[PDB]
Amino acid sequence: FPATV
Amino acid sequence: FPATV
Amino acid sequence: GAMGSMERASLIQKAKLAEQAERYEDMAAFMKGAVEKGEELSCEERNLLSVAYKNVVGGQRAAWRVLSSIEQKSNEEGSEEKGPEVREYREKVETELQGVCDTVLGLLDSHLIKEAGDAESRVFYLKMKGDYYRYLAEVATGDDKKRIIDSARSAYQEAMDISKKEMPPTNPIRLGLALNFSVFHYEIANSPEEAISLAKTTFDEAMADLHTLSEDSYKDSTLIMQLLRDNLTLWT
Amino acid sequence: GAMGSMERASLIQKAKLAEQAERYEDMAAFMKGAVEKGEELSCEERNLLSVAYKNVVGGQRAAWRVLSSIEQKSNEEGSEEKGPEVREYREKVETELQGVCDTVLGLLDSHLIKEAGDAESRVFYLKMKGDYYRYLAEVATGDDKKRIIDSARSAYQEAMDISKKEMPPTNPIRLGLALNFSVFHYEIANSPEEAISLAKTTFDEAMADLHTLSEDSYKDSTLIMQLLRDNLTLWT
Ligand SMILES: C=CC(C)(C)OC[C@H]1O[C@H](O[C@@H]2C3=C([C@H](C)CN4CCCCC4)C[C@H](O)[C@]3(C)/C=C3/[C@@H](COC)CC[C@@]3(C)C[C@H]2O)[C@H](O)[C@@H](O)[C@@H]1O
Ligand SMILES: C=CC(C)(C)OC[C@H]1O[C@H](O[C@@H]2C3=C([C@H](C)CN4CCCCC4)C[C@H](O)[C@]3(C)/C=C3/[C@@H](COC)CC[C@@]3(C)C[C@H]2O)[C@H](O)[C@@H](O)[C@@H]1O
Ligand SMILES: [Mg+2]
Ligand SMILES: [Mg+2]
Ligand SMILES: [Mg+2]
Ligand SMILES: [Mg+2]
Ligand SMILES: [Mg+2]
Ligand SMILES: [Mg+2]
Repeated sequence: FPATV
Repeated sequence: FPATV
Repeated sequence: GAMGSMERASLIQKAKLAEQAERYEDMAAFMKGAVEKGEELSCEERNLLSVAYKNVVGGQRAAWRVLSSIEQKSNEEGSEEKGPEVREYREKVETELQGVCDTVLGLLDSHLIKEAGDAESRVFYLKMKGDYYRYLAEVATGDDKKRIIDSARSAYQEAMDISKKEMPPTNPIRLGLALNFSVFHYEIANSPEEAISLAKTTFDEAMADLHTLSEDSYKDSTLIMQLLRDNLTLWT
Repeated sequence: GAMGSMERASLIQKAKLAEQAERYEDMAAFMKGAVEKGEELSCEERNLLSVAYKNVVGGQRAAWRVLSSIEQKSNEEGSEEKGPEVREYREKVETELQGVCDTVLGLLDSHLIKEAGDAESRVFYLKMKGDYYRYLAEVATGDDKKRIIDSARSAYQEAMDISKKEMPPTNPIRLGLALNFSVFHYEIANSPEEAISLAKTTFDEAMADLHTLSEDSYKDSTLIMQLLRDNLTLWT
């Protein structure tokens, strides 16, 4: 999965 | 802390 | 509400204790109680609200993904039928997740967003609104999927418009909004080119603004810039 | 009970799904429902029950320790008075922990222990009984502390007596019981010499029995032997 914040 | 199982 | 009898300051204090104890459900309940006192949240209080719900729904999303993976394997050719239990339990976790998203969205809609006028609060809450609609979109398959996606996009877009007008490129909230809206484009909205373009433009403009970034925000902003770079490396 | 309408086999299946998803509260609720069907648990089902509650209470214990540490620092010389909130929230976590322990102890007392006749079930449940009284002891300060400690010791002792008569020294349940009873002696009962003696005798007797240990139980038993050695290294 790609990164989120 | 010591180990338990 | 069960927090109605507790002082606002005590709710904030206990949300900080819950964070230290990694008791995120308690943290979220304390912060919901604080919001329901009717006063605007300070910058630190916004961060406590966001961290609490991000961690609650984060765990639900991880569990939902495990169960959905099992469910999809169970529906492949040659898999033995084992009955309704995987679907049922995935649905149970899903409904709980939807409930948490709905609770957050309700707090934002009453009355955090309406009263937020400064960019650092308005962008923050609109980002959260996009994030929680995005989590609803991750699990949506019925006739409401498109509406949910449109609601996420509309929140992210309003936040983006404000952030570009009112915040410097290296502001951590501006950067984090762009990171997450880029992920929305790639993973939710079937728009990988838009995701890549946004991540690249955001990263490049932040680099050119680093000579103005405060030492206090440096860790947060450089981390988010690294996450933008990580996503670009994954996507290209 | 909320699980009364679900088939026993479906409860077991969902407890296994919950374990995979690291949803230990759900796991424990499913296994409580299975126990309440009134049938004995198989060996695999006992393991699901134990893992579920061990993980639930494990998280509560970690949070309780964080909060108790804050509370004790707040009661030191020179610390600023910040009101009742740390105590209140520690008490909240503590009461929840006590509730989970009480629920487990109630399942064991009705009617898992009464119906367990084979050593591998009876020792297992008595070990659990000692463990959950031990967790109650960790937080007990009122007039009931000594009784709670005595209840833990009595359960561990009955389990120990059965295990030495009916199981080989390298049986993982026998080893784990001895590991935990040794920790009870050291950390709860102010008996470090007894803790060390038990850990050493258990370890030495298991070594001499390794030539009989099955390849299937080898990982479990050698891990527990390593934990015995780790504790002995910490204590000497
Ligand atoms: C623990 C104490 C509390 C009160 C809860 O604060 C948490 C953190 O709140 C601030 O940070 C913020 C946020 C994060 C940054 C990225 C974390 N940061 C990374 C580098 C090292 C230091 C920590 C993640 C959070 O999810 C947190 C709160 C969330 C966001 C996003 C929120 O959209 C709605 C937008 C970007 C970001 C990262 C803003 C960022 O400003 C402080 O500046 C940090 O010191 C502090 O740890
Ligand atoms: C995940 C699937 C389920 C169905 C939940 O099973 C979990 C595990 O149940 C068995 O193991 C058992 C237990 C543990 C051993 C030590 C773990 N083990 C360590 C080395 C590598 C492989 C895993 C810890 C648990 O807490 C578990 C269940 C608990 C206990 C204690 C229970 O007192 C009441 C007594 C000793 C021990 C360790 C018995 C041990 O027999 C299998 O044999 C393992 O394969 C398997 O993973
Ligand atoms: Mg007041
Ligand atoms: Mg559904
Ligand atoms: Mg553009
Ligand atoms: Mg039936
Ligand atoms: Mg108490
Ligand atoms: Mg002896």
